[PDB]
Amino acid sequence: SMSVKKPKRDDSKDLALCSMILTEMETHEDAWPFLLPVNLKLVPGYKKVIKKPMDFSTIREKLSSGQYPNLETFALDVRLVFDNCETFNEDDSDIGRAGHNMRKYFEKKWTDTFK
Repeated sequence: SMSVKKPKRDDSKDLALCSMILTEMETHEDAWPFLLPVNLKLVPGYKKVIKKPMDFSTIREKLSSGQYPNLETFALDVRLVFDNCETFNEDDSDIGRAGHNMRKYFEKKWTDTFK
């Protein structure tokens, strides 16, 4: 509360460490469904159904331009990529499986880096 603060966690490396995680996600072999925004002209149903589209290139641009206030807003966009994927894709599809694999990969890096 006012004039009463928990000890200051060092957040000065967060930006660099989120960039590294994002590099590792970008270079994973199962990243291909997620690298670029879904083409809303060419994929019937996507625009109406997926209310907040997100992809790795969009996260990379947000990251690079100071649009994440803190590391949690960064994790929320990564998870949005996978949540969208589960919303639109059957679990038993190449893209559905890609999404589950990438989410697992992400969540391990996230825990090992920050928890």
